[PDB]
Amino acid sequence: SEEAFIYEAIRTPRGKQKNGSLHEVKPLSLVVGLIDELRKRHPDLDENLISDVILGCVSPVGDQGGDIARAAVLASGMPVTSGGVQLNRFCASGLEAVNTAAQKVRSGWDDLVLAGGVESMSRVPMGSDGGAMGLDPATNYDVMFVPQSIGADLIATIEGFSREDVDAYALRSQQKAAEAWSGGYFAKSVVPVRDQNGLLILDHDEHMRPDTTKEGLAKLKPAFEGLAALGGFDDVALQKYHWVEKINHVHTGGNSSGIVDGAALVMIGSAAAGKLQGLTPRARIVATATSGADPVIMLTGPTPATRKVLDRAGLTVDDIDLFELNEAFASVVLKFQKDLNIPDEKLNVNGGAIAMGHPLGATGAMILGTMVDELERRNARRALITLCIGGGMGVATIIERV
Amino acid sequence: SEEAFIYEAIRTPRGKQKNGSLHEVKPLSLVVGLIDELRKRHPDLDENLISDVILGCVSPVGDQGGDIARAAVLASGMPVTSGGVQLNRFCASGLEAVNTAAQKVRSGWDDLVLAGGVESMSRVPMGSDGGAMGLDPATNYDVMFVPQSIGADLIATIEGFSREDVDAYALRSQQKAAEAWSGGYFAKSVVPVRDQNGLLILDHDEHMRPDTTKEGLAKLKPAFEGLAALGGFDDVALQKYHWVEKINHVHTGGNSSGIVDGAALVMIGSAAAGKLQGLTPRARIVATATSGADPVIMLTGPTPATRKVLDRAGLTVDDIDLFELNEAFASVVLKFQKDLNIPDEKLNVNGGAIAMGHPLGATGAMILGTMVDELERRNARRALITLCIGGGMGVATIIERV
Amino acid sequence: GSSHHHHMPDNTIQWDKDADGIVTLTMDDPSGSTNVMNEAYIESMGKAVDRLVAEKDSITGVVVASAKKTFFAGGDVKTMIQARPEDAGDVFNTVETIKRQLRTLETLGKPVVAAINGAALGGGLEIALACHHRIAADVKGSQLGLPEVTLGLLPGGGGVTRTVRMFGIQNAFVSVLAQGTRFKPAKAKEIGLVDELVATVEELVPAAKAWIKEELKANPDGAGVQPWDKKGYKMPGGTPSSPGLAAILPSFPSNLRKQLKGAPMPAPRAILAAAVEGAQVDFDTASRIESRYFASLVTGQVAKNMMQAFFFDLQAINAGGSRPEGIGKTPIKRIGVLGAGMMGAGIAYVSAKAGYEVVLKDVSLEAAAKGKGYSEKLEAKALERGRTTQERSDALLARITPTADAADFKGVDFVIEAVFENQELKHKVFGEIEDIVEPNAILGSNTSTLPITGLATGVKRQEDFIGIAFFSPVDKMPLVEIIKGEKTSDEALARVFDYTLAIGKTPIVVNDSRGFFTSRVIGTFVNEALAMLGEGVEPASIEQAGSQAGYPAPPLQLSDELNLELMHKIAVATRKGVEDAGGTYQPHPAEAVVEKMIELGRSGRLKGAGFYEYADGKRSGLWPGLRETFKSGSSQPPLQDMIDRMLFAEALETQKCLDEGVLTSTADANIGSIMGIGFPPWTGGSAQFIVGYSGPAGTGKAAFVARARELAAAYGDRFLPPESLLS
Ligand SMILES: CC(C)(COP(=O)(O)OP(=O)(O)OC[C@H]1O[C@@H](n2cnc3c(N)ncnc32)[C@H](O)[C@@H]1OP(=O)(O)O)[C@@H](O)C(=O)NCCC(=O)NCCS
Ligand SMILES: CC(C)(COP(=O)(O)OP(=O)(O)OC[C@H]1O[C@@H](n2cnc3c(N)ncnc32)[C@H](O)[C@@H]1OP(=O)(O)O)[C@@H](O)C(=O)NCCC(=O)NCCS
Repeated sequence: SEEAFIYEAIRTPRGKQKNGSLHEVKPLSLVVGLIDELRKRHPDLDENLISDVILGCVSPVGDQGGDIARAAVLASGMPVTSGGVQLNRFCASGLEAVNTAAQKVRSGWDDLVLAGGVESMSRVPMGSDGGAMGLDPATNYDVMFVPQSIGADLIATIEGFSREDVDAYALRSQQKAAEAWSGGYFAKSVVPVRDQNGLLILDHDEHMRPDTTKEGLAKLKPAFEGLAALGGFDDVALQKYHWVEKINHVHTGGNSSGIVDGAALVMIGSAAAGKLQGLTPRARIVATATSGADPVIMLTGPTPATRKVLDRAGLTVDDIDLFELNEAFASVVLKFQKDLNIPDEKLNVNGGAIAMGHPLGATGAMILGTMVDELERRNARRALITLCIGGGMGVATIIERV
Repeated sequence: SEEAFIYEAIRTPRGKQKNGSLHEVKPLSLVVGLIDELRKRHPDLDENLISDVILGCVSPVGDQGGDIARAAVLASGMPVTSGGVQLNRFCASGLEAVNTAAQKVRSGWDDLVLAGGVESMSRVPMGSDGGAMGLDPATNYDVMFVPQSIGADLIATIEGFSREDVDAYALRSQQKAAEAWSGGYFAKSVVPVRDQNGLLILDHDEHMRPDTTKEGLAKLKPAFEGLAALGGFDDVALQKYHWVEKINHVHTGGNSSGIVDGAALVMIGSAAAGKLQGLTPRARIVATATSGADPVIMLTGPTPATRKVLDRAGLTVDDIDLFELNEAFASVVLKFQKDLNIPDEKLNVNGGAIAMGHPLGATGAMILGTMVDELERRNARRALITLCIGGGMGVATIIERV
Repeated sequence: GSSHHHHMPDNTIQWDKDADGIVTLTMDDPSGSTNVMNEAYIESMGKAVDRLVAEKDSITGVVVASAKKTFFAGGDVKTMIQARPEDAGDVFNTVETIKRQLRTLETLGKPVVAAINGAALGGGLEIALACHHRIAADVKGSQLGLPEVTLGLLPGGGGVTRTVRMFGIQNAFVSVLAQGTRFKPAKAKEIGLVDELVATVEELVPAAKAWIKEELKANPDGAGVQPWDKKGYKMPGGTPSSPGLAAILPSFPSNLRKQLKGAPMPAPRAILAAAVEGAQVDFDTASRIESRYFASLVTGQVAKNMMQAFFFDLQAINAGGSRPEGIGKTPIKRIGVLGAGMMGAGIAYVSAKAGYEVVLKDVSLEAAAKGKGYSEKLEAKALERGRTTQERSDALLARITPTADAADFKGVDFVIEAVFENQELKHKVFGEIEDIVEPNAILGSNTSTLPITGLATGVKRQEDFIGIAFFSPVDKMPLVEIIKGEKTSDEALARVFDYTLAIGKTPIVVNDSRGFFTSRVIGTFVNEALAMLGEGVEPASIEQAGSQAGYPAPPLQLSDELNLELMHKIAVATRKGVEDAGGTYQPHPAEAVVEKMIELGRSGRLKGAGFYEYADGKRSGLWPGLRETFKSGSSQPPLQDMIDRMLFAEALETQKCLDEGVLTSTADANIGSIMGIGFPPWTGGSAQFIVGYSGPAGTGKAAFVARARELAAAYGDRFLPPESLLS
């Protein structure tokens, strides 16, 4: 019925894990800093119309526990009627919050909703919340738990992606991300993090290594060789994939996503709420979809999820101008490209998590706003955003520029 | 556009905290046990049509961490395309999962969704996930954090509800819950928990004290007197509510909700998905709403949330046959009744959390299915379900029998 | 409803209280020579525990001792094997009652000492684990452990819950629970199963009473309190919620699935699950979780298979089931061995290690020194640095007297030939000392394929000629396949049957037939894999199907040790054996695959090239040329079809051996397939597989022939069940 439009899409810079600039900033401050930025852009915005604040978070414990979305509503001085809910669909939590907000708007029961994510991996490390799929032996043994990194090497092993093939994409991600920052592509959407006194803490994605060379990547060691050997996870993966003889471990620290801190926030609302608040729509949510695939390799979810959202919107691969898949591992992007036969020119055009980092709960909302900017910058129409999810899930979203 | 209907609504019995029957059952098993029960009712159900499994959980840590909704999809043998997402809006997480599932159906982008909740407080105690609103001094000091129990006594102090007034409602809840079990009101929706061998673990709500007397309740001590004195939370609450001289502590273990283990699950889908799967709709989701009120007393959220969902559906208080507010504390129900002038005969007609317990993440879905049964049992049409939420939030849902 | 009694048996416990107030519960089951956790024990212990609570005001300590040669040995196997899933409630209540008695004895407020005099296995050790102090007599033969996993069970009498509480999740699982390893009294004291040791059994109970008198005076506050019952208990290695253990905890089920290779053995999974789930809750709640997992195993089909094989079948073998009835025990003086190979020289090891004064001879003294050299650098170089009694290797080495053809094997009562499998060579070899050994002497032969009846014609006393087939390595393989010739006397079969028991091995009796039993049945397993490779199945899938089925080595890997040229010689010999008999030969589809591999020069590990690659004595991966040679990938059947094809081939063929009279009991078929053919232990043997099969068709013998006809309709008429199964 009522269409869902994106009015704003902002994010913080991503601070690295070791000696990072954002290590001293608690996760709640990253969300409040973005709420304050949304206030600066629309001072006349009646915040009582905002009925919900939906934040994705993958480790909702410690600094990120106790429904951090509601803590951000109260700490930022938002009206007490603005809701606040935390969700976790692993690495797609950021995009799931956007889809849920768009679906809440499309139901007519919500007018204006804030969606986003937040993840401070330097303060709240991944896996701090536990879980049965890993810590409960009965379910670990039955589901055949295999870490995502082992599934990424198995994807390169099955598809024949060599160490040079994945390092080639890793080099490209550093280049496209470096050219994106130098060209001012991110100046309007990356909100510098500042302290309570206004002093600058971080204004750029400090995980990037713009001087990356193909020779320097070949000198790195496979970061998941000891994990597969001491943990026996290679033997587990090959029992499910029995026709594969040996797993080729090709992923290192240079072709995998970075562990970083960051947060993102998007504003979604109906066309009636936009005209009532004087907001100009940037893009329209065309369709959302949730699918999945085998959880042992875990990282082949984007392919059936992308096909489903294309059928829901009644479109093909040729009808989309920009494809944005999160760069959890290099082989995931190469496999998604081979599955749907996507040209290399329209896939993660401004670099991705390999260069700028992967803040779990926030990444889905970060790359979504990244595509909103590129649609308006290139004057293109449609863009598709998808991420691979733990447990073999998949979420995809199609947006159209307005 | 597409209407959302409830096809099934089941729950487990609630096991108590001390020497409880469900203490030995991990939270994942409670959800899998309900998924298996939904399979028994519809063996010909094509589970590939199920696109999402949305579970509310307030302490998503340890046994309940790592997206337990996805763990339930994989452990129960559901298709890998069935999604799985955990959300937390405190005590309303169970109903929020239902509302989100209904809103996902109403957007047309999801056909059939499973929604519910799960909370094993005997294994994962409340507050195990941390949070900034309580553990971060800057935000604790600014928001003026006051525990929910202190806000409940302040509600009785402001509204003039005496110790006998709240103990009177507590007695009634035990009576209505005892009459509900004896009359077989819950035989069709309470699914007994069994072990892997089929042996019975629990088949009834063991927190109930059916032999409660008004004299026995008056002999109980205020369970939150030492919390307010040693913590100074009474002084904090009275700085915000300066016209109140002293807080009358009336809530004890007999007029507050019980700490129990339990899980609930509801099946929501469009009318097209019902006829395609041979499912008969039990009730239709009329409207959902999210509002809020002051977070210091925290427990006055249901009143503005109920008025909002009544305006969205274009109805009045007289148009609803059954009101179901979670019995977090006795004064919350008495205040909600005084706010909207609701007759005592149509408010929590089958007893509530004071007698049967309050499993945080699952309570919203439990009382929702409780109202689905009473609408069909009484041949009534409309029912309104709402819960008070931490941080002063409020969520309400209106359902119509089909 | 909740007591120490299960809902008129004989009493098995003797009560004794001294003036000091110390009660001595002496376990002495009248019906039997060993204390077993049966119905008589449950009622007797229930009464004694009730009396400990009633007289608690006049009791200061408890000593749990035994009157048998051993301490206590497990539970009643004959009852547990009959437990069906309909009896899950009765199983649950029974183990709950047993543990409730031990828990009451444990929380009695008084020190309880276990006087472990002999072997404490299974439920026996669980009784001692319920005590607060354990004293063991340092005597050899007193094993201690929880071997329930070997029977498809778990220590359901508190063994899982208490060892985890004592050692933590990782140590108790890896060292105690997962494999059910058994320890010597000195070794159990080292890890911490028992607390102190005594020299003699007579000094055991007085030391138990002495420890109680000292524990009451030294530690009166913590007297009779277990560590996990004290406030402030910290589990060694942490709880599942501890950050150190939670970091490595996801690797525990993966490493277990790595060791089991994906085989469907549910007991180790249930042990690990119960151990970790119990570590998250209080002791009593942990005990209950352990009971539900125990009931899950006993009512299952896999535990019935292993109890049938590793208890009933193995006990029937050692009971002389296949031994000739009514034959006396003839003595044995010297032994003559003729073999210096890996398997020939190993035969002289197990015989000299039991005291026999063997005489090895293999051509000239050079090969005999090499044959004696197999025991050298291994009899003590890799053995003296071990456990106990390494200074007694003289009697185990001075007995063996290696010589050459110069010695005529003077005064030898037992001959065990182990030369190369050559007919004409084996005839004249035994004829060199046919009239030189004792007048009454056994003439054994370690043959694998050649018919033993034809070999007997090379000697006059054919009644004393018999096949005695060992397995490499002889020091580690426990099966001995005894092949009965046409004219082999029963006195000879009885003498060889008694020899295998003194060696410590497990014998099976087999009548002379083509391929006997082990070699014939193992050939169908290997041939089934080679046929799948010719059909186009990926070689990686074939190796995984073999490992996940339960075999100790995948089939293509096994086809490299069993040289392909040697496999081809078996094929041409079986053809000439049936054609010269008048019939017509139908080649197995695996032959065309073998003939192609030998054509490429890849005969196996011996040459250094086969299905795998080999370099510097180490096995590499599969040969990359297999995918283009046999069109790997053009055939993708279900993995369970690959597994069943290999399991049913050995199951149907072992049935034919029973039909043809090759085997005389299913106990020989089960034990023979487990200890010689490598058949998966979870099946309980190649014969038990047909009566305990479980799949989409159902369970039992009727489901076996249904699945067999399904495999026959899709993979060839060779999977049709024999008429003896009554299809
Ligand atoms: C891959 C991973 C283990 C690397 O962690 P790390 O070792 O701390 O990473 P670093 O990059 O800091 O260090 C790796 C090494 O490679 C080097 N390196 C990394 N990228 C490089 C590049 N582009 N050029 C040159 N060197 C590079 C580093 O300098 C370092 O070498 P050094 O230690 O001598 O300095 C980690 O990033 C990871 O696990 N990724 C996250 C994936 C994931 O699981 N996410 C989803 C969770 S649900
Ligand atoms: C109120 C609360 C502290 C009580 O905890 P508790 O002391 O463990 O509760 P119990 O009922 O087991 O014990 C209270 C006493 O009252 C008694 N009692 C309780 N209900 C009774 C009744 N209906 N009739 C008679 N006695 C009753 C108990 O028997 C006990 O007395 P005892 O200790 O001598 O046996 C606890 O239930 C609570 O905090 N409620 C949850 C509210 C909440 O915060 N939920 C939302 C979290 S976001």
